Amino acid sequence: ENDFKYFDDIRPFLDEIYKTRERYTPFYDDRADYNTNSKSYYDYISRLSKLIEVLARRIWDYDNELKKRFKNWDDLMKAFPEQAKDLFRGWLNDGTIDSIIHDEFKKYSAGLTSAFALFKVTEMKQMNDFKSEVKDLIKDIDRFVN
Amino acid sequence: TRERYTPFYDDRADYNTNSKSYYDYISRLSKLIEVLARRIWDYDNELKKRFKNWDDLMKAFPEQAKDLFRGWLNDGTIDSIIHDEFKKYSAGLTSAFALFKVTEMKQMNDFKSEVKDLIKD
Amino acid sequence: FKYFDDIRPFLDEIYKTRERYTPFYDDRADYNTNSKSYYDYISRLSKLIEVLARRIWDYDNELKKRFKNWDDLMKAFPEQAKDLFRGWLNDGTIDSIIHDEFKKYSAGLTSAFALFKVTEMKQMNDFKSEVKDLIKDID
Amino acid sequence: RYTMTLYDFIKSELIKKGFNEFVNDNKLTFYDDEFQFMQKMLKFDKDVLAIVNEKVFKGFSLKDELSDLLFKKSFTIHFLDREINRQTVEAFGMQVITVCITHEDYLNVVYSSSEVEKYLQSQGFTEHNEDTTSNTDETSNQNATSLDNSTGNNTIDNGKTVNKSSNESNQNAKRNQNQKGNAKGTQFTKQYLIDNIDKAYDLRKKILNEFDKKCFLQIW
Amino acid sequence: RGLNVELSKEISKRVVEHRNRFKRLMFNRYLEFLPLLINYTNRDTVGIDFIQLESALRQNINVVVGEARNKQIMILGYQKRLTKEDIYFIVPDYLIPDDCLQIHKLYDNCMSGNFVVMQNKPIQYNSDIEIIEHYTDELAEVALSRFSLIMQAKFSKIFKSEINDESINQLVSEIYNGAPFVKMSPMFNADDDIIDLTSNSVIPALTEMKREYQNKISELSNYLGINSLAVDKESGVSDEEAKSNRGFTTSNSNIYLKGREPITFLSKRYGLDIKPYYDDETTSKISMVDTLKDESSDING
Amino acid sequence: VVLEQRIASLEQQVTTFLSSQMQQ
Amino acid sequence: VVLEQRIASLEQQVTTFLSSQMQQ
Amino acid sequence: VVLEQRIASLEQQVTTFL
Amino acid sequence: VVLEQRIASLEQQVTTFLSSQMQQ
Amino acid sequence: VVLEQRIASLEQQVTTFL
Repeated sequence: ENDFKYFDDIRPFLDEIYKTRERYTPFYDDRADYNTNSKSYYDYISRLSKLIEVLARRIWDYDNELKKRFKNWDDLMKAFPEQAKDLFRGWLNDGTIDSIIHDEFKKYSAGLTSAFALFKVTEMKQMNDFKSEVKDLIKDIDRFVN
Repeated sequence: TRERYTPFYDDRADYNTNSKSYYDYISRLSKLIEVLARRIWDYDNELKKRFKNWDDLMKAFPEQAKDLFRGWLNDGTIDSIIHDEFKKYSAGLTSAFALFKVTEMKQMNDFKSEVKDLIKD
Repeated sequence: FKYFDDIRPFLDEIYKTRERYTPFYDDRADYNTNSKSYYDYISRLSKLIEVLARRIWDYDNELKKRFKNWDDLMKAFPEQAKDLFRGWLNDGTIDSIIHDEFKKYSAGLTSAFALFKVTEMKQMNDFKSEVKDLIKDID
Repeated sequence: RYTMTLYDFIKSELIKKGFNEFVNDNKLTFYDDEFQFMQKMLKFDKDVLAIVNEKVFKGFSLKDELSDLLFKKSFTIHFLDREINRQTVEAFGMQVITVCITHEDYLNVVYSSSEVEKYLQSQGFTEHNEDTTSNTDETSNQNATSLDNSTGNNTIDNGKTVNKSSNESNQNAKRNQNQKGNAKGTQFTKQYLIDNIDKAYDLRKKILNEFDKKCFLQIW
Repeated sequence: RGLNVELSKEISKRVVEHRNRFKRLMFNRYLEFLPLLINYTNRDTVGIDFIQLESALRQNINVVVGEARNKQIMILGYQKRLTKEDIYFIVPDYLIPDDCLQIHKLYDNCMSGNFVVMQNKPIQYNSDIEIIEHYTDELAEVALSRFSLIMQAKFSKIFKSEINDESINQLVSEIYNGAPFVKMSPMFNADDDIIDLTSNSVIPALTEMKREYQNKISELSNYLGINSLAVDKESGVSDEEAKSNRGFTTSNSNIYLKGREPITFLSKRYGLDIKPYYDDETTSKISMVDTLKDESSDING
Repeated sequence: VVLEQRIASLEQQVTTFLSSQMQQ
Repeated sequence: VVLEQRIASLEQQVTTFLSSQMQQ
Repeated sequence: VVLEQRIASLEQQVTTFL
Repeated sequence: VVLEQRIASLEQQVTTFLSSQMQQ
Repeated sequence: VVLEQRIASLEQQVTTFL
């Protein structure tokens, strides 16, 4: 398309300074002695003074940053036995599995659940029999009145 | 020759030197670099002592790692891992057994109610 | 690179001047007013304010080195904790784990359900003694 | 020695604000007197007044609003094709301070002497009296009378009266004359000496060339 | 065409043009002359164009005069380590010795084969093309001040009257036509009414400025040896009138002569007389008063 | 007289050629 | 006289050039 | 003699020929 | 005289040097 | 003379050199 004339509206103001840039000497004059005042020593230590104080404070307050950075060293030191025992309880999880868990605790699961569930089944059959033998005398003798 | 100040520019640095002259400000700035140089020296005096302390621990670390690990809190951790999720089939099991016994006893209370027809007279 | 150098041969460097013979009547200093002395003094004084900031870089480069050495040693540490635990398993201190795992917990569960079951049986004997007596009373 | 002028300033700043003098609407308007800038500065309309009061007098107005137009006119048409002194516009702020004196006698110069007077006057006044008199007075008399009648028995009588009469009187009297005054004099005497106009010939001259002394390039 | 003239302070550019052109002119004139002062018993028997020698000496290149075919053509020559051979650059074409050359200074007095080098100045410290730049700017601005002083030394007689045709008929028929006895009204009409602008603050200033120009010429002059010295010895005006300090101007004249001393070293070799004299002569009256031999009448007339 | 000069010229010619190859 | 000195100078130069040409 | 001088220049020319 | 002895001696030394040690 | 004799000896040396 014929779009993007942003390189193009600069053109009448880019030939303009090229016109009035170097064709000046028939149109102007060289006189009148303009004074130039440029920056004595006080502006030089201006340029240096803010620059030194902005790092003078930023090395004066290095102590609190460094105090943080050798505080968290000791924070790591007091956090380390916790991390060591936390690392230790990680590996014995798979470690105790090979020892006793693919073993005796499966027998404890078997014996300490299935057998006592069988004892519960016998207790339910017993208590149904006790429910009956309590009901068997109430539902025969007391009915002659009612 | 013909001494010209061919740059003529703009600055961004700031100034109120609380001082009688240029001279006394030079003196103040001399005192100031002296006192923060002494601050750098007590950073050194602190920090050499800290690294005589620390790098001992980083050098003598594996001996300390064998030593502190053998402390006898280990049985407490083993009691924690037997009391861990690995036990808890038995924990929920025994709790369900207690719930079943409470279910039995409240069922006893359920068939208590068929007795009170003519308990009056 | 940690060198507490010493304190005295630095505090004389800020109060030291060579005082070379710069001739008067030359174009090195034309008007010889007292301004070029100020430039050459404050610019030569601001060397040490670069020096001690480089010393700050030395400090932080060393501390980065220190914590990096610690981090790599913590990388290496599970490779010590493993084979430490292999020392803990191939020896006879398995008698801690199997005996403290076995006896106390197994006896606790057996004695607990035995006490609970005998207490429940005593409760049922009490309950049947409650039941059988209350029906006789009418006649 | 040559720098910026002042005609060129307000010409360029007025042409920044969309105006023109040659091709203004569409017709050739170079010859038409209500469009080129020199007439807008000599008439000194609202427009040039606005641009002078914004760029030259950036934070100033005088006391009144009829004298202030007179001062800004009498400044900017004395100095059109003049000069500038301190080398940069918006940096001859020396103009604002040589404005910043209180010689604002551009309007209603009444120094045909015009002595104004005032004379306020109040007054307070109370008064009191206590006037007590007391009279005492007593009288007495005697009345030795007689008459000797005679016919042609000859009856005779004699009489006496004694009449004292005491008296007294006393009265008090108090007065209270409260009182106040007021007065408000005023004079307005004007004088007309002859030689005051000689002193009044240059009331504005010594403030107008003050700008030549302190704000404009006093060289060719 | 293109034309729009400045003002009539064009003169204030013409004044600075006179200064600038004076510095350029006096500088290059003074070195246009300076390589001919000595000329040294001019061409007794010796085939040297001495003008071409002295021009070469004042650009400080060490020329070397020797023999070519026994007749002393110039050649160019660019603790004591002796020079012998024709290692140096040689300006003539086929006249080269093609044989044993030497420097004829200290090997003996008057024996060795000739190629002697002549310095401009025996010991060289600063070039005198810098001293001629050193005074010519100072001289330039005093010539500026003289020209500026006589350019504003011009005088008018100002008539002063209310304008249109009162005093014009006065000056026409009675001043420039020279007339005495002009009659005027009593209205103060010459009671210092006509006035003169004079510049008698300028003409006492004029002569002293010319004396400053003059003795600054003389203070450049005695530096580079060119001096009025010998005639000042015979005129008895020796010191503090010619404000020159004679012991300094006979000093700086002598250094250039003993710079050209090796022409005497050459002169002792081939048996002839060459002395480096110092030219101060200007003729047709000096040559007449030194001879007054009637053959010198038929020469001049 | 003439010889005295040529004899002086040739001795310098011998001396400035002996020094070109001398041990000196 | 002086021409005889010149003739002596030229034969010496010719002998020197001949010794320059032939090795001995 | 002058004949010796003439014989010397012929020897010089013959040497320059070689 | 002795000047002839000197001129004879210098030609001998010139021949000796220019024939024996070098060509230049 | 003796100079003529030395000049004759020099031309003899030049002829022996040729």
